[PDB]
Amino acid sequence: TPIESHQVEKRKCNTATCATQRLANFLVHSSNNFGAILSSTNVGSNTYGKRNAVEVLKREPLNYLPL
Repeated sequence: TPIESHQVEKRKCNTATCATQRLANFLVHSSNNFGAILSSTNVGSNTYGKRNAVEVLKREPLNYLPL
């Protein structure tokens, strides 16, 4: 196959790809806020108990046994 040309034509940040990388940087930058906010989940948003995943698992052993 022929070598790719060195022609480039960038464009304004209109594609979701641009934001995709923008939010990624903000994530590691807002870590403190994330932990601090989640820590106060007791405010009422504590209905995300991940430990429940294991509770239901044992409750439904079928998922483990052949279907």
